[PDB]
Amino acid sequence: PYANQPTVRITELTDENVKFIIENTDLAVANSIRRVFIAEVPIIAIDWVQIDANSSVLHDEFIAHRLGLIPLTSDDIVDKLQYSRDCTCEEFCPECSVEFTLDVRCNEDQTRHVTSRDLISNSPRVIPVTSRQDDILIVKLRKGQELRLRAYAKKGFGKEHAKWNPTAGVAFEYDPDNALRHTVYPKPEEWPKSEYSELDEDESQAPYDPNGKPERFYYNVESCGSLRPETIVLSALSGLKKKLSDLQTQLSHEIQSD
Amino acid sequence: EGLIDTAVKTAETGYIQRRLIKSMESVMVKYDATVRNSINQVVQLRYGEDGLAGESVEFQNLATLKPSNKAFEKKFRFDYTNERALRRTLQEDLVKDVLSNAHIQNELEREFERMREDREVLRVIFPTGDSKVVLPCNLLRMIWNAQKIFHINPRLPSDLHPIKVVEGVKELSKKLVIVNGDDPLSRQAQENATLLFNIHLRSTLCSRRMAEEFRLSGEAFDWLLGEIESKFNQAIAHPGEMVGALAA
Amino acid sequence: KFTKRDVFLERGEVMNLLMFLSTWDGKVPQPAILKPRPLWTGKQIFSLIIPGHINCIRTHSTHPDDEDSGPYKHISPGDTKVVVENGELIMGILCKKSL
Amino acid sequence: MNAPPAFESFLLFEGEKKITINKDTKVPNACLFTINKEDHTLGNIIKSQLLKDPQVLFAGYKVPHPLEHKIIIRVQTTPDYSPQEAFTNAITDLISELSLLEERFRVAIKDKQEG
Amino acid sequence: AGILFEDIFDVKDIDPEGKKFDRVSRLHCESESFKMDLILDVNIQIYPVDLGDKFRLVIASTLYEDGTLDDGEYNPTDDRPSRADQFEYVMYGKVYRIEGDETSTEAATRLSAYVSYGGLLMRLQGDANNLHGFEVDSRVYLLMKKLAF
Amino acid sequence: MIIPVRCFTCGKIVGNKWEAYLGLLQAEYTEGDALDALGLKRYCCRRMLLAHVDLIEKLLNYAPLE
Amino acid sequence: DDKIHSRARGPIQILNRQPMEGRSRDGGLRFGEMERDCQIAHGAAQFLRERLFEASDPYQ
Amino acid sequence: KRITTPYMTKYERARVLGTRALQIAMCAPVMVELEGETDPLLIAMKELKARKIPIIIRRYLPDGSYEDWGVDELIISD
Ligand SMILES: [Zn+2]
Ligand SMILES: [Zn+2]
Repeated sequence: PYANQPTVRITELTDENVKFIIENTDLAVANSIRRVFIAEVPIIAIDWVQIDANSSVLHDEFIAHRLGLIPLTSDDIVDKLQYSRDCTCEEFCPECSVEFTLDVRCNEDQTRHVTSRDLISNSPRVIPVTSRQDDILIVKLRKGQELRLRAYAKKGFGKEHAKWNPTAGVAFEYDPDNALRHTVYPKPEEWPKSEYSELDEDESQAPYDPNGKPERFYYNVESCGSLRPETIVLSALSGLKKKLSDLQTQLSHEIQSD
Repeated sequence: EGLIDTAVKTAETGYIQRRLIKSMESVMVKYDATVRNSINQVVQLRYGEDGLAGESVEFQNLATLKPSNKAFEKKFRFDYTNERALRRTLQEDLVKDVLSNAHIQNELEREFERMREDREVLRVIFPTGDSKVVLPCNLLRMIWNAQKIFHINPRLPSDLHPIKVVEGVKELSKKLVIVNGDDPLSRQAQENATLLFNIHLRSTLCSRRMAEEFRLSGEAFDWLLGEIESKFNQAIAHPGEMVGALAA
Repeated sequence: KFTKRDVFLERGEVMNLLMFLSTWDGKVPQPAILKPRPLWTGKQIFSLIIPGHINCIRTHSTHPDDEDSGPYKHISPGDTKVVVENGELIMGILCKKSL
Repeated sequence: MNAPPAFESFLLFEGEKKITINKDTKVPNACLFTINKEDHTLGNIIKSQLLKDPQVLFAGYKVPHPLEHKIIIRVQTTPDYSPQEAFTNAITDLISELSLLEERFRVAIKDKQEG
Repeated sequence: AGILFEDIFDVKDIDPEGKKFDRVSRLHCESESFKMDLILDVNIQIYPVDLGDKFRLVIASTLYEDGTLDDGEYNPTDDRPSRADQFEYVMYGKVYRIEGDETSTEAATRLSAYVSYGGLLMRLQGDANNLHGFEVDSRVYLLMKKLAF
Repeated sequence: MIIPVRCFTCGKIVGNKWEAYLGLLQAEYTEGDALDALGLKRYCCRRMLLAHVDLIEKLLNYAPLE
Repeated sequence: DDKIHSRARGPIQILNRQPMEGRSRDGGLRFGEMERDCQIAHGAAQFLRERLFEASDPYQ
Repeated sequence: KRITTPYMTKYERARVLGTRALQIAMCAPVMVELEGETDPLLIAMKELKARKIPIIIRRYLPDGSYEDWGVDELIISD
């Protein structure tokens, strides 16, 4: 009547994605961890743009929309900043936000390519993905136009908006061989073998297994560039643990009050 | 072609419906249990020639319709000579009563004669042998529900004398009234209106079928009569219902 | 597809489906297959959805006509001839003819 | 024009409780836990963890309406084991398992880098 | 006791009219002593069975030895003795029709119990002597165990 | 009108690849090879470089001044 | 958003004192004759008279 | 010598419930103990179930005559 002892094994560690495997765990925990990977992951992003002079051809809101989708590295800044909603001051304080500025005006004859590199941030570590591969093209300006504005970044998670979605695409998969029969193939021979399939090329699918629980969940968390993959996993685990702790505290208070 | 057909239908059916609705917009069922119009002109002495709402009516079948003369005799007569069959169906304390007593035999003979008369009436009224008919109360469903509730277990000898069934049916034939009044014309109209339903009730509830296929007990039969009367009462057409608009 | 003969559910799925029942009496029905593992059946779960003690008989869309006359009338190989007693599905597959 | 904002999915409103206990009357030892501003993330793991415990006769959640941010969890244990302590134990052991999983993942990562 | 029926059987034909479903098949079995037919429907997926295999089918009204007539509800937390401990395939259903070759004068000689285990049917056709314990609208079990022989 | 910043389905950044895609297509490479040369595995992110229409050029043709 | 519309004693016409017509003019929906026939079929005379007099154009 | 049906039609039941609800909403005395509710329509329904509505229905006949039926006199359908 207690929990289990899951095991972890990393198969590929790179600076763009990680492929780890979790064994001896329930399917619900795995799916919840996935949904947390996608939705509930603190990360910094643009959420407040003040446009002062925009003579481009696109809409006034188009600039803000594109700026909202530009990732920002937050390897060691997201854990320090606090949510703007829970701040105890006025105006976007640097202790709970990061300021940006963009002032580009096409003067020469050739057309400008306003990229993310023009976003001059006040903080050193909070910069768009341009450290170490072109830069995110914002808009194109021509001789006579300009784009002056300044925006602030705040902490948020994907559940609020897609801008705070660090993971590009999580490849969640378990039981490569259709052993638990969770999916019935009308013609198994017509389907290809999964990447993690241990079954030989002769047999189409593994035989049935009545007394068998789902284990060996495969993951392929792919970072967009802002947060590192392993960092994303650690943040997700910490956030889920915090949510459970808060729920436990609320339940204890409710029981004591009754 | 299909699109053009749909367009013309969408334009013609509206006018058809409008004309149908503007011709029977004042017809209704007054509290005198009769259908009239704004000029108080009687169009039907009883709504739908019976005076029943169209919501509480289900398709049924007439067992005593389109039989064979030999089969009809061996399904609604309740032979009182084969004592072995009676012991199999009725209990020991009823076989002697149905044998010795001749009043029960005369009553059963009269019931079979009335059943034959009803069969002749159905044949002369429903030509081409159409068993599928619409009536308020689905007696088969009610009998099945009684069996499933009271746990009839149709294998053991049931305790239900045929006279009980006969008297119960006669009383239910009296309780279900449509044309109130003791006037001879009133009674004639009541018999005419509630004619098919009574024929169906008699055909389903008999002395033989009740003791061979249903095997209901006294309490079960009483509950069946109560349910039938309550459902028929609820099935009556509510006065003040705009039947003209419903028909349109 | 939920009322076919070849439908089996585990305790987790059954208890998850019962949550979406506004008239559940609060008692888990006896599984149709106790051993080697508690497995419920689609018809058994659907019985709890039927209120009261209803009794009716209906026929399935793919019901072969040459079945009532011959044997296997009350036991249909194709899982047809819907039969409901005491508001519990017993035989047949539900379709538009019955729902 | 009437689209709700994005903070109403996780943030509590003034006066709304995060969790409310309500005892059921149809069967003994059965309570429905109603959670506010949550989704399947925080109910499916608890459902499974409760399923692990043998003393829990029934366990399962639901979503009264997808647009509404609320989930009801119904738990029913043996008469000698109240559902409150069952929920508490499920949360506690789940937290312990997640912490252990995090530690194992961290050590595996630190060993993977040049090792 | 509550043993409504007890007899050994053997498989002789599976899905004669072609396997319709994918997890259920017809088992046209026969007895060895009472000479009674059997059209049991077992879950071939979890409990595979081939031709020629024998099993000890025992229709029991309850799973307890003392016979306390359980109400009927899933209560795994129970330490009481259970007859299922020596059977590899148990089911729970409710007989709904007892057909027989009855007549207007002489009692029936061969009955036919039709029981539905929530969708899985079974016809225990045979003489009318050993089927005295079957009554319409009553809960029953199966309790079958394959014989190694 | 302009290349999006991220893929609608997946979410991977694709805004910083339009110029590289055009350059690779211009040099010698074809589309089927350039897409996997840039690092686009999933087929959902490959539509952003194949389906996208570059209408910002026509808009820039209407220069306000000079 | 371009189709959603509501009304609560909005502006009235000048010829026949009845609600306006059109979402832009902030008008009410038309209670067509077919709706009247349906309401008569339901026998809800009170609701019909309310819709046709009380919330349409009261006058003494 | 009343010949109208002894059952309450749905139309009459609905109208009586509505009228009693309107009267209750206009600060009128109730005819049943309130278990802690406030909606006048619910109170009217409870009174109808308790057969204590002080209203009598006058069913007009086609000829011109009428019959006065009391709510506590005839049988209620629902
Ligand atoms: Zn601040
Ligand atoms: Zn994509």
